[PDB]
Amino acid sequence: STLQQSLELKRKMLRDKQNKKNSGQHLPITLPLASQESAVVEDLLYVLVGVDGRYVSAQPLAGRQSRTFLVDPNLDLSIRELVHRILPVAASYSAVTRFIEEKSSFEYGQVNHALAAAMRTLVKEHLILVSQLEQLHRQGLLSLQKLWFYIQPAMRTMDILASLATSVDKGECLGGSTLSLLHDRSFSYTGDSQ
Amino acid sequence: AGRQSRTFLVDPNLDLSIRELVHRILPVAASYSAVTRFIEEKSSFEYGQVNHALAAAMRTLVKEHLILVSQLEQLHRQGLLSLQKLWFYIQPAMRTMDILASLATSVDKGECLGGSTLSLLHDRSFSYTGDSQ
Amino acid sequence: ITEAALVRDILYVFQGIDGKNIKMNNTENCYKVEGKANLSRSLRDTAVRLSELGWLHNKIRRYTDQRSLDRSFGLVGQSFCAALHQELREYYRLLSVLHSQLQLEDDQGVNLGLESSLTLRRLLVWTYDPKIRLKTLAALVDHCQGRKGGELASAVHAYTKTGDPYMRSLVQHILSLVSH
Amino acid sequence: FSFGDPCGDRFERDTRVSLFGALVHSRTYDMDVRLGLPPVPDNADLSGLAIKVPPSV
Repeated sequence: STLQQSLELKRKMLRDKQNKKNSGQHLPITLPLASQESAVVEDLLYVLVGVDGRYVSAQPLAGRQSRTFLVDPNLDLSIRELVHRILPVAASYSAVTRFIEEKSSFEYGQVNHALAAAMRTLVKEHLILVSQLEQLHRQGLLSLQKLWFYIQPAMRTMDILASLATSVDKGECLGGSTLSLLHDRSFSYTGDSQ
Repeated sequence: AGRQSRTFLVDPNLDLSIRELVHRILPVAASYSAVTRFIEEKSSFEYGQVNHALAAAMRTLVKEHLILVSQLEQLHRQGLLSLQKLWFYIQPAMRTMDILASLATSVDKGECLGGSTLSLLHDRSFSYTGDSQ
Repeated sequence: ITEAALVRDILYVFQGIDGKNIKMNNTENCYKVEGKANLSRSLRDTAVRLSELGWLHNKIRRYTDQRSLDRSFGLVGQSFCAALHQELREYYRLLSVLHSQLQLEDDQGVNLGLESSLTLRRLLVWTYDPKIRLKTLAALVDHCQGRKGGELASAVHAYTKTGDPYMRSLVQHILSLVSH
Repeated sequence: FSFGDPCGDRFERDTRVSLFGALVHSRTYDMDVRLGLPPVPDNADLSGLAIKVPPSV
């Protein structure tokens, strides 16, 4: 999981930065359509928290990839395709949250820790949004088309975050290399104001 | 039984989590009862001016504890008191009362009197070097 | 299993008490949900998440009990134990506040599909940052395990460099208190 | 005998209003506050769900 890679990055950053940081501060140590929709809402609300649903279960993550899910084959093809389109957002969220929670450790240095902390804060805002959508579903205010529409921006944000995480992990960017990677990513998001 | 902390019998049919919370709180009440017994006994004129003054200060602190408890009782009567809020509010009070009771029990074991009592008080004040309150 | 019973069990686990349907699994050092079939796998994962907090609470309380009795910790050790107890008191205040909010949600009785309703997912979100704080404190305790006096002071100075700004501020305050 | 009011230290103050960091988007001095989350934006079904960026202030 992204958490294991981020923790390894933390240990590496701690050693390299300690050699770099002359400052003596040591790092801290058959279902009805409505019933199918309801079951899928429960599964998605679990997947957004990284929990397998009753009808939608997560597949094991192979490498630094987004989490894959197993969907019941008996779901509507249109529903199944919408689920597979939205599930990428929850997988990206889970990977970003794991990386954020691990690399926010002092061993990763203030730059990587702050980057992970910011990712965690944005994941928290996303989770707040998702909880409000879950409430709307409990209120009956969440439709499948409304769900798809609401997750589309969340899907794009999560996909951008997952692409950034995978780029940082492939480049093993740390410190000044991490700052260079951040600059390059900021140039890569020239078309995405958010 | 003897110079032991007061023990309580709780109805066995209480929730296990509730029973454990009750048993966690009951130590504060046992300390309070022991402290009150010590204060009331050593408050006799026979105990000398130093021990009498110590008992008077303990009585003042017991009065403050009773005031707090009465306000919490009012909140419960108001329906405003939850078990977790009570536990949180009493935790610092529980620690303070436990420290005071431990000091009282140490003084009682040492039978400290006068200058020996003052030395024991100084040593206890040093024992609270880590506890600013 | 009603959601309210799970809420009660999770609030007890935050206090280190086994719930009616969630009991401490000593093998996992976490509260385990009783094997009644009707628990959702998502609900099970949420219970595990809360039991991580209960495990941290129990670890902190074990440490506090182990060190409050050790006179040999010295004035610096006593100050460190006092700081740990103070942080535990703040944590217990937070847990009490969360319990009171859950009680307010229970008292209102309405499954209001409003964004403000206390859901198990909303509870998990609201405790995520507290969970991170508690995880940081437990890792610090583990790294500081067995250290006292100047070794504790050295560990505290090392702990001031935490990357989490909230953790960094907390560790700075703890360092200042232990250095006092 | 009380958990002292975190009026003094900014770190302590934030801990208290965040309940030791438990609160995410809210701060409170009131112990009897019913915890609510921000409502779902009306455009979420229209514009999707945006990641809320904390204000720079």
